[PDB]
Amino acid sequence: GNLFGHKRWYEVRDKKDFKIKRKVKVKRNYDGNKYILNINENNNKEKIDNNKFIRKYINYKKNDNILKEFTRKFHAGNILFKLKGKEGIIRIENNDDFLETLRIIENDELETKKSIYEIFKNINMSLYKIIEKIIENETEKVFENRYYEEHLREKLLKDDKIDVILTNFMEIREKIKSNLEILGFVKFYLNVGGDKKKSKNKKMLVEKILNINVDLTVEDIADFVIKELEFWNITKRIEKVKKVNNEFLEKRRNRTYIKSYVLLDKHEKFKIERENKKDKIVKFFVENIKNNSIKEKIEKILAEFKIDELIKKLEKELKKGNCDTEIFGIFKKHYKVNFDSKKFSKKSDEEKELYKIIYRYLKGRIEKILVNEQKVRLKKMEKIEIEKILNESILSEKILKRVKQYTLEHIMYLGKLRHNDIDMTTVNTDDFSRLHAKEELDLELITFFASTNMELNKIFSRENINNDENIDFFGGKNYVLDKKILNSKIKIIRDLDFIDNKNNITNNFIRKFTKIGTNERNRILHAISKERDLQGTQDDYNKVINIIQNLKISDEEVSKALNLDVVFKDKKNIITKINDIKISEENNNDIKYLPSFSKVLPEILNLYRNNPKNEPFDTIETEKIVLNALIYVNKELYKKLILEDDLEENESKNIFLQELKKTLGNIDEIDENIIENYYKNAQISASKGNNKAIKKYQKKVIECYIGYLRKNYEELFDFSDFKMNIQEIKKQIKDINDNKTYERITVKTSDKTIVINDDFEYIISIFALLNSNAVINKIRNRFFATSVWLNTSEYQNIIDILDEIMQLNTLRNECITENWNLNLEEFIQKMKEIEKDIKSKILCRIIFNSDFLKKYKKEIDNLIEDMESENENKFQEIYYPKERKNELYIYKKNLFLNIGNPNFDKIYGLISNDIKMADAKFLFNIDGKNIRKNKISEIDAILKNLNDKLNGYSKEYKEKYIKKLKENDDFFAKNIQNKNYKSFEKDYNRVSEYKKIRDLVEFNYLNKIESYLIDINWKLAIQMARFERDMHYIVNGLRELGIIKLSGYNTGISRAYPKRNGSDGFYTTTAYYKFFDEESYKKFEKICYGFGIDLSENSEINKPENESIRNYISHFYIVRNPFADYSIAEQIDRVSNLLSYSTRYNNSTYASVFEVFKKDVNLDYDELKKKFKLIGNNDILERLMKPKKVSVLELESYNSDYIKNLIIELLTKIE
RNA sequence: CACCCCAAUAUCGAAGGGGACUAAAACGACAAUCAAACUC
Repeated sequence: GNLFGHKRWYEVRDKKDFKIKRKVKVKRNYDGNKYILNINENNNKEKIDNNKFIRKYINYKKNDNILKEFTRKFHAGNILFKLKGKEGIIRIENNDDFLETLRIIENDELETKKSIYEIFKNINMSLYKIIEKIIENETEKVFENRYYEEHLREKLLKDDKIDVILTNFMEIREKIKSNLEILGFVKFYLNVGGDKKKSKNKKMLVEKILNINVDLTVEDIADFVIKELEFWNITKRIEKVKKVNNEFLEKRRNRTYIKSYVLLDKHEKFKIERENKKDKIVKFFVENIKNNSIKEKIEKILAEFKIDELIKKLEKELKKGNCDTEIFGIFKKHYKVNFDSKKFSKKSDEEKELYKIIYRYLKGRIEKILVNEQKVRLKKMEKIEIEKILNESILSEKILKRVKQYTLEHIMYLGKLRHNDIDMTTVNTDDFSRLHAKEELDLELITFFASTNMELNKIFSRENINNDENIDFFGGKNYVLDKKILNSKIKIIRDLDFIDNKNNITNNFIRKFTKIGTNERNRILHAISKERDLQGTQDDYNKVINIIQNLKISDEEVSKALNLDVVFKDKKNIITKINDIKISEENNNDIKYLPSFSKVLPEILNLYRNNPKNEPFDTIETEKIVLNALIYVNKELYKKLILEDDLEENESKNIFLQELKKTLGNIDEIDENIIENYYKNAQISASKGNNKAIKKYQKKVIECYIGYLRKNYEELFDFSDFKMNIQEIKKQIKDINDNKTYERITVKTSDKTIVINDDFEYIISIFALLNSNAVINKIRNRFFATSVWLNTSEYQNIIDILDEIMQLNTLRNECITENWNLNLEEFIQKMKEIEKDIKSKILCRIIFNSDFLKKYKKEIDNLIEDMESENENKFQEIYYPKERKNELYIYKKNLFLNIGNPNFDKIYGLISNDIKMADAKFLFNIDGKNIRKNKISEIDAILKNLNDKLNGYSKEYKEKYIKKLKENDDFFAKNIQNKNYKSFEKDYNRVSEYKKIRDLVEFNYLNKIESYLIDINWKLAIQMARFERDMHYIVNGLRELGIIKLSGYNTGISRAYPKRNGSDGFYTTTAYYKFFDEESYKKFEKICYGFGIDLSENSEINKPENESIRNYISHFYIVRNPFADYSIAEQIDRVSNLLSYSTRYNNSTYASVFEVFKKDVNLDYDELKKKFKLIGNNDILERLMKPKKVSVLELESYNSDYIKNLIIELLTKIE
């Protein structure tokens, strides 16, 4: 359980009626110099006396609440059935059941039910008694355990009258099962039931009772009993506190508790302690590790421990069959006999700690087995043996590594304090948390700097023939343009004044951009700290060019009517109503907390289809052309409804936000800024390990917005009249070019006010302008997440900026591809573009590139071209008209977009052949055309209900009910349709077969693959950045204790460690810190090597160019050059080792990566917890990933095998 | 194979507990298996 958690165990009397006892969650809060205890409820935040509190905790922990509690909530005849009477007697057994006792229907005859009524009571009464006796047992044996609920369960199951109850239930079931429709209606009814307050737990056990299609096992009933028993907090564990003999030792006991539980923590211990004792042990340890004196120092003490008897000593109890805390005794007892005593011995403090470290480590292994034994008894862990959890050889290796971690953490903790400059006297928990927040932002920012350097490398390359090596623009100067520049870049680069006319490099780029970028890169890295600092470099004129650049990208609204208002010309009327909404640009600050429109989109989609009235969608065109216009309007309506300012005094209507704040808050108390507090509370929950915290809050906001859409904008989805077209195509064309009739309906399009206030906002916005939307997204949301966590408004501007640069990026991509192009006469367009070698026509064609178009045509042609006589209609109307062939090219946007993309040719392989095979039934079959319109959804609708019906039921139950549904066709028929299951299964694979092909032919796989490359490389990027940060901690820590000597700072060197590039004085030249003499560095490098960090070239980090893991990842060569030289797996291995200096990071890498694929494979998390190298051997290894399931059911996904293998290829491919 | 931390502690019913303070998770532009009795 928990104190200072969600369990409410602490008890405070209710204010309205003093007698009533109300239960509260209580917490620790730092008051300034010390922790204090506050109650932690929205209603109450009162301080708690430490002394009152500790006693209550101890009192709470031993209280025999349970018997009074079980009776207080329950009595026979209210325990389940609520079959009760007694003529004014509240609870009793056996007596006094009052036995044999808008439309009203009374009928004759149903004699039998009276027979079953009694059956109810024989049921409920037996149950109450069964429990009472067990609670009545004694100690109890049952509730004195840590896994008490399970013991209760085994006792409940075993050798009890419960089995008769199953028989009674079955008997009740049998009469209902066949004989009377009424019997079922009634049999269910005598359950409370529906109204007051009831526990989902009960409803499901009812739902199993009222169902004869599913079997009922005695297990289902027992499980209900404990769950009901917990549900009402009747059942708790009885744990006796340490025994004490008089008040003076009781006083001492309660004081160390208050220390252990309320008073101290990592920081608090550090502050009080302890005349320099800790530093000495760590100093003691570092030397011993360097010496190699250590292993035998541990290896000997381990034997003092005498493990083998302990393994024997432990084994004996486990067979005793409790599977509990008694294990710690056998351990506690064993230590007492083998070890002192007190006489042995007066020993060095450093020596003593190895005993504590060893002791408490092995006490951690005693938890390993105990956790396992519970984890083997239920389902499968499974069946691991002590024998090789204690493994004196394995233990020796593990124990050593825990000693280096201890020694390491302390060094780093001091360094972290040092490098930041937090005062060692006031360190507290509150400061450390807000330091985490930025530390997280800092890792992201640096990675951001490192992608923009990757982008800059492509645009810019060294003048000399000699070096093809990376250019570190920041932290660095006679650059010359790269040979392979996109020419998309020059326009941005030219605009920025980075490039002089003729493409020669600008003066400004050297001071304005590079100088600022580096100083800014170093404020992040060096915890600077200061004025920031440029009085300084950068000016509004310099800045204004940036603002003007952002403004230029946006297409005007008038242009962005290629979503055909033909659609809306019905129906003109809603559009004026929306523009007519008045909003204020204040930004409110509520808006930040609401979901992205991307979240709400699907429901908006969902409703329009869900709405009954709308007609079937013709081909498509139309649906693509109807939804898209609708989505964009909804996207801009989502925003206007949020920014709407308060309505004028005579409107009945509620502004959307006001309805939302009213829904989330209780009635009559609607005076609050509750939106923010829900997000902030939901963000904290997520922090403490509730991953649904933020989705659950989101979907509320959505539900409420979807409501608001239905109530005020119903017509926008109400489309009684529509046509499949061409008539629409005609409509757009007939409409198009009636230039004299220029005017088209348009959405408001807002207005733009970009402003820059610092040099920092301007390097970032520039950087934003330089790399992909996927990347700017990651650091945007990190700007967001920090601002909320720290409750600052520093970053709000750059967010708005970064938002704008993005909405402009993805709208420009709306206009140009569909409208400016595609020309559709590609050989012609290439000569139309080559002739070319705000506005939409028109110039945005800059993005259009001749080489790319040629490539696009060529790759499509490869797909189209027939081999031999064998030719094809297939791919018709997908890539070509219709008619025919080369005359026109269809715009498969997914293919056209990107093709950046050094990767693309490499990435495309393993898609490219597979594209050719797929038949187009898209097209191809009326069945194929049919599958989309009626049926992709038909299944989704069917799976949905099944999921909803199922949820919260056990896997064991779901499994049979599911088998029963497969097995009995008549049972299956109700839900959903096309009974039986066999028929459904075939429609499922049918859609499963539509979606497989569809994904290849629009090349959805490029998107998935291109995403995998950036995420994986991005997290791996974070991680080298963490390592770099750590070295600063290691140096600072090593220095703060007097174990290393530094005479200087080489400011303007980012890195904390030096190269052997030298030749001499490299140590005081290479690194940010300055070392006194080789000895200093020679000692440093050695202490480091002790922890698994190899600082002597060439050691992974220092291999000359792109040979170090560091350089390969940090220069982003998994997105730009995949598969060259090294397997992605090879490299995932090689970082997972570079970080092996700190157990904290164990399988940090592996986990990090495979969650990039969580969505499209079925990760075995158990097997991701074990040790492994993917890269070497371990062919068997994935394994790590299993094919995806859904329908729960667990039906194989439309692309389960293909995607999972696609990934496998991706990682391993090494050519 | 998570990791760190909490005593009078080498060891003492810590057989307890803390952890935005630490990784992982989460978040992420465009984009899915998980009081009682009376009132209904």
